[PDB]
Order: sequence, then C-alpha cells, then structure tokens
Amino acid sequence: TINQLEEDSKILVLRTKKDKTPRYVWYNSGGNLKCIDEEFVKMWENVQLPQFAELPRKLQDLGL
Amino acid sequence: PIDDIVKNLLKFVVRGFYGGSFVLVLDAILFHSVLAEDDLKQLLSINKTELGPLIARLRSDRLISIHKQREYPPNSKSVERVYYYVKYPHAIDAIKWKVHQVVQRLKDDLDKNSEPNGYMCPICLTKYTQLEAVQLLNFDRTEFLCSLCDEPLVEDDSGKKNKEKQDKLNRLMDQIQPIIDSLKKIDDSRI
Amino acid sequence: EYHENLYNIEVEDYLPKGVFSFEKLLKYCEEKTLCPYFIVRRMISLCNIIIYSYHYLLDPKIAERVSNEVSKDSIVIFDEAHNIDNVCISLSLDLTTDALRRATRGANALDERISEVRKVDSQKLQDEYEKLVQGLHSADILTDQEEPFVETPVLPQDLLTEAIPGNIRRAEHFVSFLKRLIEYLKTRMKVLHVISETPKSFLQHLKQLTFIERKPLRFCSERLSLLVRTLEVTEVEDFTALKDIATFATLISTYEEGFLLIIEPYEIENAAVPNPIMRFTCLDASIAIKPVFERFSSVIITSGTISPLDMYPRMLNFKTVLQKSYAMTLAKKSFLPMIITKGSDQVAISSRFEIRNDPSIVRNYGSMLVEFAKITPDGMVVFFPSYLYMESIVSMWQTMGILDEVWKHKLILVETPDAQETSLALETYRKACSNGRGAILLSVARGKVSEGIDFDHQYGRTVLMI
Amino acid sequence: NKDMCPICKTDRYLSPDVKFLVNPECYHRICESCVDRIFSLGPAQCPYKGCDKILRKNKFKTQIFDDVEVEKEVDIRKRVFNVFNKTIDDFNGDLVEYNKYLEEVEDIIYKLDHGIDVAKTEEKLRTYEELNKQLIM
Ligand SMILES: [Zn+2]
Ligand SMILES: [Zn+2]
Repeated sequence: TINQLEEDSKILVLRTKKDKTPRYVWYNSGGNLKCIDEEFVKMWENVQLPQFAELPRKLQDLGL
Repeated sequence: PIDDIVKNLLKFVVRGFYGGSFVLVLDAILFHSVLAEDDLKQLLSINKTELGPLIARLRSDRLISIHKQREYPPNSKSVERVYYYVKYPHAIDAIKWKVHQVVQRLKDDLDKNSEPNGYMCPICLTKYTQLEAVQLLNFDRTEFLCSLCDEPLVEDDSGKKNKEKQDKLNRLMDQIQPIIDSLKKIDDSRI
Repeated sequence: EYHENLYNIEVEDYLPKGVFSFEKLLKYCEEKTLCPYFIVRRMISLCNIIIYSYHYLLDPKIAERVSNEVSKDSIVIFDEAHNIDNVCISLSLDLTTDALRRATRGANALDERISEVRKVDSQKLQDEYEKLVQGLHSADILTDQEEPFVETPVLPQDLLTEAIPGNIRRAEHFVSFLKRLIEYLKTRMKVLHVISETPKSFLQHLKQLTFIERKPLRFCSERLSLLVRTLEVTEVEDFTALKDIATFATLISTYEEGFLLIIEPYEIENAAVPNPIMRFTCLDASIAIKPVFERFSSVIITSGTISPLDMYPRMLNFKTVLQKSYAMTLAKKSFLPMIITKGSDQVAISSRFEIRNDPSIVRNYGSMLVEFAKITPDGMVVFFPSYLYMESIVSMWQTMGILDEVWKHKLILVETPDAQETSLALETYRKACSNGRGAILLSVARGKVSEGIDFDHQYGRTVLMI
Repeated sequence: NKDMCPICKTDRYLSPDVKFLVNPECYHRICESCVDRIFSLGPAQCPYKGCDKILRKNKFKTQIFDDVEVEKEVDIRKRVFNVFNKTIDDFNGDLVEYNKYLEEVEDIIYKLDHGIDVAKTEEKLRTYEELNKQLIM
C-alpha cells in the first residue's frame, strides 16, 4: 500500500529495497512522476549552473 | 505570501521532475530557516548515504544555502550547524536558465524535424545530406551511390525526430501549467 | 412608486406655498410619499428662485434642460464662486484603461445585445432605422420623458447637427465603428512615454491609424442613447464606461484648440507600472462659462474670498461692471490674523523646499502647534498643503514625543481621504468643542473639509495654515 | 493561448520577445519562429490542426487590435476602402444620398463584414469584382 496509491498519493521513503522501505513522513502531489524521461531528467541534471548575478543576466541572456 | 508559493513551487519541481524524498529535506528545513543540521538527521533518523546525496541536490540547486549557523558553545570551542538559509532568488535564477536549457534541447530540436532532407548509406553507416547527394548524383544513376560504399542511400530524420520532438513538446507542456506558470506567479512581484 | 403618485397629484401645480428646504422637503415629501427629485424636476417649470450646484448651471449634461421660465433673463447669483474655474474643468476626462477594458466586453455585451436582438426583434430597430432615415428624429432623439440613457456631455443640447450619421444610421454600421474606436483607444493606450495630443492633431491621426470621420463621431452619443434606449439593459456600470467612450467620442468630436488629450503611460507616483491615463481635459474655464454667461446680463458673483478681482475677468475674459472690495467695518479687534514666517530660532519655515522633513522645521512645528494647542480653549483646526505631506508630519510627530503632550490637553482628529470616516470624525470634533474638553482637527486646504464646512466661535477659535 | 504560440506554446513569459503574426488567409495566432520555419520553404498549409489553407510568408502580416472580427472587417473595409474608396458621398454630396451611398457602401461592406452568411457578400464580391470594375468605372 506504500506504492499502491503511488505517485505521491501514498508517499513513503524506501530506505532500501532490502530494508522494508524504512520511511519518513511523505505525502505530495506528483511526488515522483518517473514518467519524465530519465535522460531528460539527466539532461535536466545536465544543465550546469553558471555563476552569480551575471546569471540573472544569463537567464535574460538565455531568453528567460 | 508568494514566499509560500516560492516554497510551494520548490516542492512542485522537487516532486514534479524529482523523486519524493527530495521534498522531505525541503519541508524539514523549511520549518525553521536557521536549523541545526542534526535535527533533520535526527527526526529522519537515517544514514549518511541516505542524507549525503540528498544534500547534494540542495546545494547543487543552491536551494538550501546551508548557512554555518555558528553558536556559542559552552566549552569555548568551535560551534556551527548547517542552517539552510534559502537563497530563493538565486535558486530559481539557475532553475529558469535550467528550464530554458531543456527548451533549447527542444528549440534547437525543431530543426531536427518531420520531412526527410538528408540521406545515409547504412553499409557505411554514414549520413549524408542533400547537397552531397546532388553532388554525388549521376545522369545514369538517378539515385545516390556512396563513394565510401558505392551504395545507395536512405533518407533519415523523417520519422524519429518529428516523433521525438513532439514527445518533448508535451514534456515542455509538462512544465507549462507547472513551474513556468507558477514562475510567472513569481514574476508578479519577483521578491 | 412616488413618481407615479407624484405624477398623480403633484404635476398640475405645486405643493402649497413653502420654500421647502430639505429639512422641510425631505419630511414633507415622505409623508405624501414623494421622491422630490422628481418634484423639483417637474417644479423646474415653476419656482421663482432656484439654488443648485454650479454644475446644474454649468455641467452641460445636467445643465441642459435650461428653459426660458427657468432661465430666460432673470437674475444670476454666484455665491462663494471663487473656485468656479476648477469646476469648469466638468469637461474633465481621464481614461481608466482598466475600466476601459471592461467597456470592451460591455461593448461586446452591447455587440452581443444588438446582434441577438437584431436576430429577434429587428423590425422596430429597422423602424428605428426608419426613425433614423427620416432625419435627426427630433421627436425621440431629444424628447424622452423617463428614457434618456446617455446624458449630453456636449453643451446643453446645442452643439450638435442634423445630417444623419450616414451609414451609421445602420446600428450594425454604427456598432462596428465603435469597436474601431475602443481598439484605436486601446491601441493608443500603451504609449511608452507621456504623449499630449491636441484634438485636431489627433483628429486626422484617428483617421490615419483608422479611417474614421468626425461627423459621425459626435453622433455616437445620441446614436448610442437611442441604441440602449431600444434595448432596456439590466445594468449601466458596464455602459457608464460605454457612454463615457461615446462621451469621450462626442467630446473629442466636439471641441478643439482649447482642449487637449494627454496620455501619461502611467501614474508616475508609482512609476514604471502600466496604468496610462489617456487624459483629455478642459483648459479654459470660460468656454464652458460662455453659454450661460452669454444668456443673461443679470449675472452676479461673490465669494467671501475673491482675491484678486482681476484673474476672473482676466481668465474668463468676461465683461464686468463694478468690483468693489468690502473693508469689514470694526470698532474692535473681532479676530486676529498672524504670520509665522520663522520660529523661535528665526528659522524660516516652508513647504516649497520639499514634501520631506527638513527636521528643523517640523521639530519647530511640533512646538508651534503644541503651545497653541495649550493656550486656546476648545475649537482649533490646522490645514496642510497636501494629505500625504501632512502624513509625513504626523508620522514623524507620532514618533516624536510631541503628540502625547497635546493629547494631554486637547483631542486630535485627523482628516481622512474617504468622506465617510471624515464625516463621522467631524461631528465628534464639533461635539468635543461643544462639550467642555478641548479638541483639535487637522486637514488639507484642497480638501473637501475646506470647501463646505463652517466654523463658529466654539467650533473654531484658532486656525493654522501649515 | 493568450500569449503563447498555438503551435509550440512558447509563453511570452518564456519568450518575451515572441512576436505574433497572422495571415489574411486564416488569421492564425502563431509565433514568428514557426512562421519562418513554416514558410521559409514555400507555399504550403497553415500549421493549424484543421487549416489546409495554402498560404505564403510574404502574405503574412501583423495584427493591430487583436480583433480578428474587426480586423477582418477592417481588412474588409481596407479591401473596400481601397476599391470602395471609389464611393461617392463627398463626390455625391446629397446629404441623404451621401448618407445613403455611405450606407450603401457600408451595407455592401457590412455584407462582407457581417460575414454571417457571406455569399451575398460573394455576390457583392462579384459586385466587388464589379466594384473592381466599378472603381474602374
Ligand atoms: Zn556507404
Ligand atoms: Zn510557434
């Protein structure tokens, strides 16, 4: 039932899939949403953060 | 205020395109701005490899600028705690740029698109483009050979990329009602 | 339900003989169930002396029903008309784009209304077209016993013409160009900077960005007036804005070269935000003055504070006869004027310096006030050049230990921008003055307090012009 | 849809520099990014689900008042007041007729403009083609 109402409907913290998923207080709206492509999330991870307040320019530089 | 939305928006992304446990470190240190590091560790009561990589994201996104909450120890010695003084502006600033970058991974990708212009000889496994083809074309062979392979070519990028980009378009749409809207919901005041 | 029973009995001759002040009128009309608003409105035709706001004599959309019985050549009295000028400026018109946007949908709400009804009951609308194709339709373009929706923003139903609005005779033609209008306005709304446009200069400019013509432009209001008159809508708040457009349209159709449209892109007080003010305004008071002034030579003006007697003949160009300043005869003091240019430190005290705190003056001003607050018996008011300017003084004084000390002696009442709170506060201030323990009031000279209210002995013993 | 391209949904938040254009063929909200990409190649269909109006990038244009009902009517008027500029009211002068001819032209325009059943407008378009001859005549 931790992952039965999954996608944060029943959220819990799987400490490991060998340790009965020792959880914390977990509840969210989307929560995981693993349907997002991991590579895209990796590509999302692949976005490197530039430096300081020039980044406030850099976002305006990037069209944000 | 929007500050709650700021924390609210942080929860959404850290739960939209992040795992569930990502928001646990959010709320815990969101309870009190200047918080002792162990308190979150204590209440979660979890290992340091179940906390370390999560700490990575908090500073990898710079969302939790863990201020060295130095205290006055009773023994007259070193005292400090990782109190995540959230840098709300700077955190999102990269995020917006981060968002933009993935859109670039779609805004560029629009040219990787529907109708086939290039060619490729599978036998050499090497792509070619139109101008090569007409350069490689012949009065006799109305179709293309492959100087490397002497082999007829095949079109490319027709189905996959068109099909690909639409998928990310929805993924780009996946952020529309999400963060970007709520981001504009920050742009109302930009505090 | 009174205007029926009022019509039942009232409108053949007056109630018996009284000059029924509101004190007498409000009661007396209640007993016989009258909303005397119509009693006077019918009695327009009767009374041998009349009293109303200068607007009712000057505001052409209300100063329109002028009749020879009510006007022809009798005697004119302008009392306390020192501020008449600003009243004539009436022809004021600024454009709340936010309200304007609601008008667009209201225009669409009109657009839908005319379309939907032209689907259903278009014959009488065509009959209205036939009520139009005849000509000006003076029978019901002017005479409407309880109908007239839009007022006459133009002068009292004079500055018009007779040639029909050509095509616009068709409301569908008419409705369309109205959308051209607002969109043009909406187009003009978002100028980056402040822009000032003379009407004629704007005139062809209208035609430039959208080929509209001035001749129809005036016709809008009446054309609108009949239009809504034909469709008995459930609300006007949308359509107030609508008629204002027409009102604007009429106005901009109407006058020139004494009047001008300016659009600041915002209110610079909180500048760098979108709130442009397509302000088109009157500039010369005399122009609105001229007509009634043109009528009768038995025109008389007097304020308790006319000074100097030149600007008004200057500004209004009008042709006076005698302007005598009346030295009040006193065998005694009877009052005291004073001038405090400098404080005890002989430091000149001012307001032109800034809206800000040159801490010398205000700290000096705390003294000035408090010592006066001490000495006088109950009843004292002070005035300030501007509300928020006053706000500074108070706030800083509140911080200082000044206020509590005067709180020991008297009672303090501020002025508010809202009238309601003020109106409450004032009567109390009266009560404290009337009652024993002393009080004090603060307000602003440009304020509504300075315009209407009066201050007698107990109610006023000392004033202060900060 | 208010400020994002109906094709790629690039919000004016996300592309503040987005510049919307529409075509007289269909008057479609769209960003220029698509516009160029769509018709940098040449005459093809509009990139709308349900639009097979073949149209060309030179015919593209910029809305002014966003009222595609007025603007088309404005265009209709613009189309009219280009050729139906040959209308006679001042050239006519007769206050009723100058009213009528304006009413007539506007009725001709409104027929095209009201557009609810615009085939008498097409008949008026024949009359407008006749006007193309009558503005010639
Ligand atoms: Zn090959
Ligand atoms: Zn697009």
